[PDB]
Amino acid sequence: SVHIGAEKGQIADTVLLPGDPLRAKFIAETYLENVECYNEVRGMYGFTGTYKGKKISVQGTGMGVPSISIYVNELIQSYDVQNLIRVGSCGAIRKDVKVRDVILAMTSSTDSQMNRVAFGSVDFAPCADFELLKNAYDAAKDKGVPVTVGSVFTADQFYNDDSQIEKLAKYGVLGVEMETTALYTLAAKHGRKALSILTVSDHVLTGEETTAEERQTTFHDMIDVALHSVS
Amino acid sequence: SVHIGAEKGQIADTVLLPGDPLRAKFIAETYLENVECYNEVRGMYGFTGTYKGKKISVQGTGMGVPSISIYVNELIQSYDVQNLIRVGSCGAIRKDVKVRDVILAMTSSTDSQMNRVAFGSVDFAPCADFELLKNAYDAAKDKGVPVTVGSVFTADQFYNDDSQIEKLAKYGVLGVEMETTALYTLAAKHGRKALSILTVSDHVLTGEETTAEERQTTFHDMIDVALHSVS
Amino acid sequence: SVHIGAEKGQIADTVLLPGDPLRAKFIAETYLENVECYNEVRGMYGFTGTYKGKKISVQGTGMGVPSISIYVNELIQSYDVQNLIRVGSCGAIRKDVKVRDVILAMTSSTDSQMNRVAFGSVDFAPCADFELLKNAYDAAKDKGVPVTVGSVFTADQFYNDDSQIEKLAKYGVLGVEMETTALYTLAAKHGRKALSILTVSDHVLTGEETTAEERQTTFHDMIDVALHSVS
Amino acid sequence: SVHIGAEKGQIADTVLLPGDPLRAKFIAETYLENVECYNEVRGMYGFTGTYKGKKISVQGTGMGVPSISIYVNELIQSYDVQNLIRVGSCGAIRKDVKVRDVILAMTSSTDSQMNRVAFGSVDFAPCADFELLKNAYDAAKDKGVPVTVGSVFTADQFYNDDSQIEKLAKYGVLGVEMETTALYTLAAKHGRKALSILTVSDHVLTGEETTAEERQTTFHDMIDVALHSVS
Amino acid sequence: SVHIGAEKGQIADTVLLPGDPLRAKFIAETYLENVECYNEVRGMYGFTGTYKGKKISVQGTGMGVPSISIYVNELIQSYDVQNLIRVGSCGAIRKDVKVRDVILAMTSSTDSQMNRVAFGSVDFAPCADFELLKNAYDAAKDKGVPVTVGSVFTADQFYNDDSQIEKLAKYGVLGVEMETTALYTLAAKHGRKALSILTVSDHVLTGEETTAEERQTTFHDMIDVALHSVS
Amino acid sequence: SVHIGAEKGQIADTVLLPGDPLRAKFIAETYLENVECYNEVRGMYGFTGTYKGKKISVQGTGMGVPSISIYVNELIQSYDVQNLIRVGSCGAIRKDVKVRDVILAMTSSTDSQMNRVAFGSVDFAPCADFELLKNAYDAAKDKGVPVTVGSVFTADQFYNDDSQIEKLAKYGVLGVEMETTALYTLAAKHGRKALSILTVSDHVLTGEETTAEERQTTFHDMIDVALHSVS
Ligand SMILES: Nc1nc2c(ncn2COC(CO)CO)c(=O)[nH]1
Ligand SMILES: Nc1nc2c(ncn2COC(CO)CO)c(=O)[nH]1
Ligand SMILES: Nc1nc2c(ncn2COC(CO)CO)c(=O)[nH]1
Ligand SMILES: Nc1nc2c(ncn2COC(CO)CO)c(=O)[nH]1
Ligand SMILES: Nc1nc2c(ncn2COC(CO)CO)c(=O)[nH]1
Ligand SMILES: Nc1nc2c(ncn2COC(CO)CO)c(=O)[nH]1
Ligand SMILES: [Cl-]
Ligand SMILES: [Cl-]
Ligand SMILES: [Cl-]
Ligand SMILES: [Cl-]
Ligand SMILES: [Cl-]
Ligand SMILES: [Cl-]
Ligand SMILES: [Cl-]
Ligand SMILES: [Cl-]
Ligand SMILES: [Cl-]
Ligand SMILES: [Cl-]
Ligand SMILES: [Cl-]
Ligand SMILES: [Cl-]
Ligand SMILES: [Cl-]
Ligand SMILES: [Cl-]
Ligand SMILES: [Cl-]
Ligand SMILES: [Cl-]
Ligand SMILES: [Cl-]
Ligand SMILES: [Cl-]
Ligand SMILES: [Cl-]
Ligand SMILES: [Cl-]
Ligand SMILES: [Cl-]
Ligand SMILES: [Cl-]
Ligand SMILES: [Cl-]
Ligand SMILES: [Cl-]
Ligand SMILES: [Cl-]
Ligand SMILES: [Cl-]
Ligand SMILES: [Cl-]
Ligand SMILES: [Cl-]
Ligand SMILES: [Cl-]
Ligand SMILES: [Cl-]
Repeated sequence: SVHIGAEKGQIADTVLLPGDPLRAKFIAETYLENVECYNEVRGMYGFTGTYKGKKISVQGTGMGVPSISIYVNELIQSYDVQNLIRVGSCGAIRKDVKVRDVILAMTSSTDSQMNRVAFGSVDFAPCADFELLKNAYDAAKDKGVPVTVGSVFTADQFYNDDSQIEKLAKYGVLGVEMETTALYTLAAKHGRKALSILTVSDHVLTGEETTAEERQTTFHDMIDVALHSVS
Repeated sequence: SVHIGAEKGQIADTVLLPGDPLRAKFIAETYLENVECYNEVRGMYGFTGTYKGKKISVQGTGMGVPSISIYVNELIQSYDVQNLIRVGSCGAIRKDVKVRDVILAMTSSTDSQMNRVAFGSVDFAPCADFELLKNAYDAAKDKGVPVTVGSVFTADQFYNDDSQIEKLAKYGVLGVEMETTALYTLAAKHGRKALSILTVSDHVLTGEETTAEERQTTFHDMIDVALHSVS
Repeated sequence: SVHIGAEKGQIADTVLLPGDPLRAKFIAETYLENVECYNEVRGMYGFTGTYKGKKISVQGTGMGVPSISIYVNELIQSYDVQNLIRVGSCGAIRKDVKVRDVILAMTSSTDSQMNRVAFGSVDFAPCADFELLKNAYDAAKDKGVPVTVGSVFTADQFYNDDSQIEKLAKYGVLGVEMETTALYTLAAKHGRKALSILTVSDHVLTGEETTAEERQTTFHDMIDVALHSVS
Repeated sequence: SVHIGAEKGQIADTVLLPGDPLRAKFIAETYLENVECYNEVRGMYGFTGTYKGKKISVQGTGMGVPSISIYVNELIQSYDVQNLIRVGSCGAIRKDVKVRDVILAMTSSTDSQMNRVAFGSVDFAPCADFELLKNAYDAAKDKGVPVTVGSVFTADQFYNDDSQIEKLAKYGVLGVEMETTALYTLAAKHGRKALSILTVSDHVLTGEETTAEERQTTFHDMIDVALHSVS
Repeated sequence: SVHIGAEKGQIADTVLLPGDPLRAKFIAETYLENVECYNEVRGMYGFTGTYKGKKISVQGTGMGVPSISIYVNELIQSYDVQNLIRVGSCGAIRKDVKVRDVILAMTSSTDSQMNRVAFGSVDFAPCADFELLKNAYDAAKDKGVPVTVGSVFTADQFYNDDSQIEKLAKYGVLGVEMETTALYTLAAKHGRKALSILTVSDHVLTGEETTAEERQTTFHDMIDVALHSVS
Repeated sequence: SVHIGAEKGQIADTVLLPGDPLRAKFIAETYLENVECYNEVRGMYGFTGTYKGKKISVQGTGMGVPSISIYVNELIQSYDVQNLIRVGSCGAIRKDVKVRDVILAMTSSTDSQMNRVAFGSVDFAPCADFELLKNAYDAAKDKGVPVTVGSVFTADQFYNDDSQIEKLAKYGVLGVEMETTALYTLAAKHGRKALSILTVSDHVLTGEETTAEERQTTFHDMIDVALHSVS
């Protein structure tokens, strides 16, 4: 494929999708055995290893709908990937979303035009694969990892002078990130299974930061949940 | 409220929401004990009775986003309703949606302008309450009722010369009805819990009808699932 | 047809279209002779009788563009209906619209997406049939019934947090209801004749109610005008 | 005003609005007595004279929504004009619109963004003043001038690669011109009375021309009707 | 062509495009030798003469996208015009745009729907012909005429209650006029070369007028630059 | 700043903006002296060195409007960057765009919603800084580097089922990339100077590739032009 330097069979059926390629490296090296790096193009690293004797890949996506769409399209079309699980963070937009909560996104709102380009007057609501989502939910509940299931907002502008997060929060949306709408829409368009699992980076509307320690803990929880979502 | 003739406390915390008021009557009389009719305004009947010693209401909504929005807004704002569960049907738009499947909607796409009126350039993705959805899913699985969890499309035009159901089906959408986007959006806007449980009326793209017998069976399954979704 | 249980010839060339099926019943029983009920599906009653020896039908439409569109499409396509006259109410949005005025709608604005779904960048302006409108106007003037001819707004949201009625009133729009755009657009698309005749339910921007007595009087005036609009 | 060189009281309460300033000249000189030219700015002539002892003005508008909007805004705001009557032509888009028919526009569709700029998600339907329209209709009927009352389309692009006139004709729209939406919207916004009276220039969808003789006749009919629309 | 009364070869390869036909007359008579008027239709004069022994035409366009689009389309399609140079004015929307600056428009924003009608979800950015623009820039610099190169806004509404000029100015837009988007888009669509050269009529956001003397000077500068932009 | 790990003064007044961080590294190491890497966050490298004794930075942007917007916003707001020059490639959409042409973008069209989010009904046309563009043009012409000045299209979807490149090419657009609209809009919004200089990656509509050798040559030409655009 144009943006991924891998060969046939180098990428697993299941791929974890962090935004940051240095986090892709950290995940593969920390969690997986027998790791190979299959992609270095643009420094957007992808790796394959095993977790409990099963092949798992981890591929950086970059930031924003256009970047993740490139990787997701190529993973699906050129490498026949079946399960695509974004592991990332989001800015919480509600007080009831606690700093330790792991978020499972059922769906996402967006200000991307990607779906209006396809559907015009239709509002297309992307949808997580329920099997993946339920497995992740079960894995969290089994261990006592706090988990919140709901919707997120996929933003094009990290710095948005016209942000509607205040109104989105009132409609129940949990947090803002920059990827889910693309992952969910493209996976479904191709009959593959997708899920986004997210930690909280901060509360955007209070400016209130999460601490390095909190972030480390939630990151590990997210990855543990991810490594129990297929099947 | 303007469209519902009920008094304080006449409507339960939990309301089932069929589109047809004659089905509301059928549900209450067939499934509930100690039934009172609290509303006859416009013949859009609403009833309250008990199921296993717990108060449950059943309120007809009429057809289409504008009609259900009236009832949902009044139930929430004037009667403090907490759980709102649509029980209806949809036209299946995929072969893999079988005539006997009970559909739990995680979200819905729409050609209604209701959310663009509020959000403009944002595509708002409505979201089912996961607690209700999971309870319904569990209730179906416990009994062996076939259940499919995914998205639906909320149409304004039952007869639509410009229908995009072919493309929607390719993106994984299961079926078409005329209510879910409104129920989900309005419940969330007011911090209440909503879920749509749907049977298949026909396969729209093959014209292939469901039989009266199939419809009777799936209807009963839907109601049984509904009467186990709260808690 | 899918939503109307009538047989061939049971519905007249001319159909009055109240939103409330209990008002359809009231109209037919109060004004017509030799009345039969041809439809009970969903309790959305339709009746046929005679007025001065001429067949006239009265069919409830439900509330909102999607509901009336179902009935109007089926009346036209399955029953070959020629003249379709909505008889209903609207919330007045101008002081100069008096509580006793009968409104004849020349056209309607809307926040429904129904016409953008068909036309995209075009603003489609629906148009009353001038022959029906002029007959109704003549009938009102002949008796001294106060009549105001102008435009209305067809709303999807009876409860609209983003209402533009203040600006609409400044542009001369008379009142808000939930049906006209659909009736006018669908009748014209099929080469049939349509008109909406409306009474005032209240002044929305002053909250000021109309009294039961005023409403009874204007209702009778509206029906009398309606029963003189064909020919 | 910026684009009209007239002084206080030089423009009458009633102004006829042809698109072509050379037609404004022709109308005033052919139909009115005691004519003065009050405007020569940009060669967009305006004239005032009397018809049966009553002051009448005739002001060229130029072609297209932006041009007519300039003149209409200045006539209303700077010269306190009360009645604004466009007299022009349109391309017929239906066979049933005959070459000799004088068209009275109840409303107009458009591809101009002028009303979406003001209203966003609302489709604003402009509305003729019914008093002017009815007077014009009466004047035509009194003399036996064939008259057709319905809607038109206000186009921004005389040469439009993306024209929807075929679909507009199916929805009953009579003909295409480039002014009415602006005249009707701006007059109503300012509480003034407007009407467009139109002849047929050709049948756009058959290319079939109207002859010079036909055009002369219909032009005179249009002006005669116009000079009987106020009161 | 429909709106231009000229014969084959009467219009030059290069046409200057003022909005006001009386300015077209003034330009041709003041600057060119051996002038013929080739068009008087609608009083929208067009002239051809020579400048330094080379044929040059000057054609009034009227005001607004729809009017200029008519002339530009006919000049290109019926008369094979190659170079189209608008010479007009604009209202400056920034303090840094000085009253004596001659503006060369690289591109223009708009509230016209003309390009959304063609492209839907795409924002089409019109583009000046760089060869013409560079020649004009060189001609200004050679003589010491102050010149500013940047973008303008093409407005449909000279009187716009919903104007966004304040925000446009913040994004760097220089001034507002009513033509450029159409000229640039239509010329490019047909493989011809276009440029808009503009003087400042006033500062719209300070109301501060330019004086008659300033306007005379800048007008002459604009025309001198124009008569050195081809080649 | 959130995504860039640099300290005060580590980034120059002038920054080159390749999409690929490994190309940022290649540019700085190949062309500049005394190079320091100031950013390794997300592996999106940024470097500062000197070219002919003047400080120059080179910062990877990632792919797509959302990614470049993050870097451009932080460079401007946190590091006070003055001149921002994207150096990248695009897919040519016209035969007349030759494989060796260096493209200077005057403006860009887009299917990103970023500007509709800010402006709604306005089509915002981004604009290159003419001073930078002219310097780059002069530098190319001085050496005989073939240069083409015109517009590009900024795409959100590298793989777009609904691509309009065929129509865009007919309107004169040169090529497709994924960044320019954001760079130009954000630089102008903040009063900074921007330019995109682009090579041809392939002809998208003929599939016809550029060779490795051609790409190496054009890359060097682009960088040489870039290192002569300020002043
Ligand atoms: N728009 C937004 N995105 C957030 C936020 N927090 C975490 N993310 C997700 O990370 C971004 C890159 O910084 C997308 O990959 C936030 O507050 N706002
Ligand atoms: N638009 C659509 N709606 C469907 C269909 N089947 C079942 N419903 C849901 O019932 C309607 C009323 O007939 C909404 O209340 C269908 O095929 N298409
Ligand atoms: N949106 C709106 N609709 C009105 C109003 N008054 C009368 N109607 C018309 O009745 C409704 C149902 O209540 C449509 O059938 C009003 O104030 N607002
Ligand atoms: N778009 C369009 N406009 C028409 C037509 N015929 C008559 N007009 C109205 O005249 C125009 C100028 O030529 C508007 O003033 C037609 O066929 N198409
Ligand atoms: N909308 C606008 N247009 C301006 C302005 N100044 C000069 N023009 C350009 O002239 C107009 C006609 O008056 C278009 O031909 C202004 O301030 N606003
Ligand atoms: N959409 C598109 N983008 C192109 C193309 N060629 C070069 N680019 C620019 O590179 C991309 C990443 O591959 C944006 O950074 C192309 O053909 N199509
Ligand atoms: Cl690689
Ligand atoms: Cl495996
Ligand atoms: Cl992330
Ligand atoms: Cl945002
Ligand atoms: Cl908000
Ligand atoms: Cl009641
Ligand atoms: Cl109870
Ligand atoms: Cl239903
Ligand atoms: Cl549909
Ligand atoms: Cl489709
Ligand atoms: Cl029946
Ligand atoms: Cl009869
Ligand atoms: Cl009603
Ligand atoms: Cl409203
Ligand atoms: Cl308002
Ligand atoms: Cl004058
Ligand atoms: Cl008088
Ligand atoms: Cl005309
Ligand atoms: Cl058209
Ligand atoms: Cl069409
Ligand atoms: Cl002529
Ligand atoms: Cl010559
Ligand atoms: Cl001008
Ligand atoms: Cl403006
Ligand atoms: Cl603004
Ligand atoms: Cl760093
Ligand atoms: Cl330096
Ligand atoms: Cl690139
Ligand atoms: Cl594309
Ligand atoms: Cl195309």
